[PDB]
Amino acid sequence: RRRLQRRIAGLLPPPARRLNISRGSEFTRDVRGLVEEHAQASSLSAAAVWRAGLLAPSGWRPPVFGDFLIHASSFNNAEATGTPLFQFKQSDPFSGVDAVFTPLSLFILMNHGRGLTRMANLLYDSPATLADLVPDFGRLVADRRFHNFITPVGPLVENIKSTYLNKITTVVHGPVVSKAIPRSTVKVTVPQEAFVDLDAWLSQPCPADARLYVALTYEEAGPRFTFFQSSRGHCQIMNILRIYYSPSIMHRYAVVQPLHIEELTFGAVACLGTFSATDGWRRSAFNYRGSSLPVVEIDSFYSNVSDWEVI
Amino acid sequence: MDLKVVVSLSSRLYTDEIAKMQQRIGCILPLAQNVQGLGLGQVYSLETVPDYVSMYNYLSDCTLAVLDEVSVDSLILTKIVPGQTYAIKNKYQPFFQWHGTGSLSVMPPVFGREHATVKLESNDVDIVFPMVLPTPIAEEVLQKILLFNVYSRVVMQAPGNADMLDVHMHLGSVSYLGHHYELALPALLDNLSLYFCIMVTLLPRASMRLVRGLNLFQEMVPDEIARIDLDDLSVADDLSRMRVMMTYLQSLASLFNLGPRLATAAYSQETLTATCWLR
Amino acid sequence: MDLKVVVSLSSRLYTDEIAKMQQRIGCILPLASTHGTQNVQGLGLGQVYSLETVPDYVSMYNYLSDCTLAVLDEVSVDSLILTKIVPGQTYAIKNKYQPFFQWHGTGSLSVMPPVFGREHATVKLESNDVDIVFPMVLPTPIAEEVLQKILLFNVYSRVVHMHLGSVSYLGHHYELALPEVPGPLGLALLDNLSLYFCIMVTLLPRASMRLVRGLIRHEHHDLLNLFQEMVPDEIARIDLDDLSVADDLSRMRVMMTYLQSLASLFNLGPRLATAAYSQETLTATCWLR
Amino acid sequence: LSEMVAAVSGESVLKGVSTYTTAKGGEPVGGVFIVTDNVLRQLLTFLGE
Amino acid sequence: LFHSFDLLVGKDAREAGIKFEVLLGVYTNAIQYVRFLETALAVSCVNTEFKDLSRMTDGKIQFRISV
Amino acid sequence: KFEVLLGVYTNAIQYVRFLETALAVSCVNTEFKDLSRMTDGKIQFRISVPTIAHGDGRRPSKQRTFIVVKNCHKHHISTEMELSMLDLEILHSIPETPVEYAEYVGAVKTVASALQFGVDALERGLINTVLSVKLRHAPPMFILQTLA
Repeated sequence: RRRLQRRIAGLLPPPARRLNISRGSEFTRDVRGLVEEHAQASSLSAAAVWRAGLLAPSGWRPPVFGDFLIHASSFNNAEATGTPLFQFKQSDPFSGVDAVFTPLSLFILMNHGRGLTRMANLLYDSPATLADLVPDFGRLVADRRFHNFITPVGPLVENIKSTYLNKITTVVHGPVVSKAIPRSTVKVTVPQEAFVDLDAWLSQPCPADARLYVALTYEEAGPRFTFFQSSRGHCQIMNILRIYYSPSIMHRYAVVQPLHIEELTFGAVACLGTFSATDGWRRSAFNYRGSSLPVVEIDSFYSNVSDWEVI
Repeated sequence: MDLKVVVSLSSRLYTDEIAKMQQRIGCILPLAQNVQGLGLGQVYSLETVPDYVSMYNYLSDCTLAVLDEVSVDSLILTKIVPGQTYAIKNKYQPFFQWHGTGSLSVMPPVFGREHATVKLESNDVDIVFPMVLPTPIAEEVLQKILLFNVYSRVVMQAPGNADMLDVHMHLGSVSYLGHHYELALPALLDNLSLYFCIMVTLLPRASMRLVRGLNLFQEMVPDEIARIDLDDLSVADDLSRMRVMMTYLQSLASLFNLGPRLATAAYSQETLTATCWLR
Repeated sequence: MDLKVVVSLSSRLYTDEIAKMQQRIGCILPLASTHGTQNVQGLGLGQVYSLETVPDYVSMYNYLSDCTLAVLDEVSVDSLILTKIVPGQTYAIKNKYQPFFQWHGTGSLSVMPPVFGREHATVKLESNDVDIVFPMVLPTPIAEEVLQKILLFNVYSRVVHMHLGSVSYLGHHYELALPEVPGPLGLALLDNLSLYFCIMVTLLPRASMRLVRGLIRHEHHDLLNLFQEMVPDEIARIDLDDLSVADDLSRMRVMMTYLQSLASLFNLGPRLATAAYSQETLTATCWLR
Repeated sequence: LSEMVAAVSGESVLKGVSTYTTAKGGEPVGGVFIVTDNVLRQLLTFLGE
Repeated sequence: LFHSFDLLVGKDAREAGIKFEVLLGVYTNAIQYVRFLETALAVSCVNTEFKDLSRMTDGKIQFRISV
Repeated sequence: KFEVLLGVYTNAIQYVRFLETALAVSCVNTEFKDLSRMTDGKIQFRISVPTIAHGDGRRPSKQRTFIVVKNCHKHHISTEMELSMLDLEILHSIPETPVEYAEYVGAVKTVASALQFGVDALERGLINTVLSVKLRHAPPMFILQTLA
């Protein structure tokens, strides 16, 4: 109880300042306390950094979390924390299982039917069960409605282990942080060969933040997943990716039949979240028991998933 | 912050009015404080013609509010901010399941005025709440009421080309995530339909002016029935046609942006609510 | 959270410049960086809108989309202080712009390139060789028709043009300057519109032509006044087909996605969602939409 | 009888001291079995003591 | 505190007891209590304390008007 | 007039401790005060297996030795204790009027009851999770009747 009282008493909001306008002698000591509060909450000392931890409840927002109920064979325990997960829409109304995908188990949903592929098939060796999770991949990519049945649910922050019927928790909206109050930062892990920086392909104003966009795109061999990092807005990166998708407008020209509406859409772009632009993405390497793939490490993520907008 | 907004009810509410306001307590509604223009009820009044586009522009202009508590004289409600979230519920009599959909659209209720309303006999106003529904259902009901308005006005003018049962078989039901709903298809929705009609009529000459602005690359992709219009038209008529067409195109594009698009995270089907923020 | 930029001058601001900047307090200014202390050479919209080159407004729209926005609260000697605009805070923005559009409807505002001219919002610093131009803040119903006039002048340079050159409002008509050439990125937006139209012309429906034919020959609405009682022949040769529902339903789904993509293309520049505008105090409590 | 005492005894508000003790054992008295006189005669040849 | 709630709730303060749970505001109406002497139509009437009205059984009072 | 309205309250609580129940017979409890920093646990048994020298020619098990490990199971116990800030801001003050001495100690009796229902909830959750550890590593009796 003494430990609990000493822990609650430090983690308490400071009381609001009163100015008794009515009385005379109380107003003087209250504005005395007011200037003694400002003078120790502004100057260079340890008092002004002591004041920042009280948080005075607009600036800080506890995020929302998504409790998802998944199968253990459709997931892997050995993955990193900050993997952006992609929930699949289920046709049955009372289902109970929300089939999510890490980018590697979704990369084996990409390639099985046609670096990243090595660690992908090292993490998810048998793809028949993962092709049995989705009821239709080839027809749904044939009519190109796969982008709306796949919704992103933000990066994983807590994975409680279970041998059957695993349960994961992702931040769907808000500042990406862990769930356990022994506090740590959830660094968003993105594999590098799917990650491209848009200034690199662009080859002048400083923003506030540099956002991260996923773009499920419909290449003619199969689907493709590419994580786009842009300092610009959403309706600006639609135009910028219209510039980037140069041979797609030639392919949609060279499939000249217009009544076949399948090749008239080329993927869709969804905004995942906002990390800071003054601190860029860090490169890192993620190791399995045998292999190591280079992985983009992204810190200070604020997840806010947007709709898929058609290129 | 302090966000509790109260509205000024003139007359005290009776028991059935309390029950009907309690029945839909979790839903959202716009805002203009006056109880007269409290929501969408001044467009859905008997005073004006129920025009869709002015209703949409009023719904996208003014702010929204989710109400928390109801009383005999007060209506506790919090308006919407872009900062934080509110827990909202699906309490609409056309029931659409919010199973796992990350987006919610706020549109005027096209399923009839009586379906989403509360009629206050004692007061001065009859309030309505807009439709909060998942966005593939939203664009699907926009398709199946727009094309039904077109295919209905066509068979009112000439019933020799199409069939009413043929359009009522498909254009009266939406099917999203295995749920099969029926559409109450009965005036309404005529100005939006004729706006779309004017757009797709003047879009041939619009595309011709655009491809003549900057050659056979963009002239191959029209088909032969889609290419031929003669090169004789007055300057003022062409300019006014292009200006009015592009005005209706911009309004129609921002209108098929479905307004205030809400986003949800955790839909709990046991309690029928989801954590909802403004996006 | 301190949200306050102190943009500092190198040289001394003269008294007439202090009066001209004190006349503009509360107006939107776009910044180069989001940090606490900046320089003037980089404040405002002048780095993209210069006197030496042609007024190209589409790159100014993407500049206003990308970079941050700030309101001007305090101007003094050697320094002028700005307040940034973040989501989650309500800001007071006063109407100090020279083509006066009255915000009576409390509609959503829009931040514009200075299409009406530079020299009324050019406000000039003779301390240091820089020109601060203030972006036009105005409601989006005016903004869509100004953007369509910008986009339509370039295609109607070839073939009455005073109607497209000026703006339409309820009370007054104001003159906005059009260039003879839009620029590279305006031509890119016109090119993307031309490709969108030349693709979507074949994905137009067939049933609404029967509506417009029977409505022209039957009942004149106020909206049916543009045709001057005339129908072309392209409508007829696409009405030599019979109507079905399946291909039209797939075509209307791809028409929904294409109209959403056009909504993405036309929506340029920042928009501000106003709440509780005061006409007598002439300021508006706004936040970023 | 023990099943009745177990099914009656649960949570109850407004508690206090051990009231109504006995004199021989000094144990607090849990409840009271209001019975008829024939059942009172029978519960002292069955229970016996 | 202005009552005797000691045996009702119990002796222990951690198990049971009293707690301030609402501060209700009531408004007692102020009523003017009038008297016959405080009111001002006592000017008209010279009022006396007879204290036993059964002692006067004759209803008629003899007036001796001297001119 | 503003009548202060008193209301009765009963902390319907039985104080259970883990060391007062007989479930702690089956546990060796230690108080590792910084377990929120431990990321893994280990315990190694090195079991030296003897053998029997035999007369007939057999391939002998030359000094077998098993080294096994057991990693610790780590599970957290979390309660959520609310505390109204109307009752909190009158704790930092001082009473000087009987209405403030009526409501200040009435807030003390609420926050102390919220603290002694937060420790009790953790003790009950500790007993519950010790019992759940015991039940998860409990094979049934019809299997252990012959496997043991």
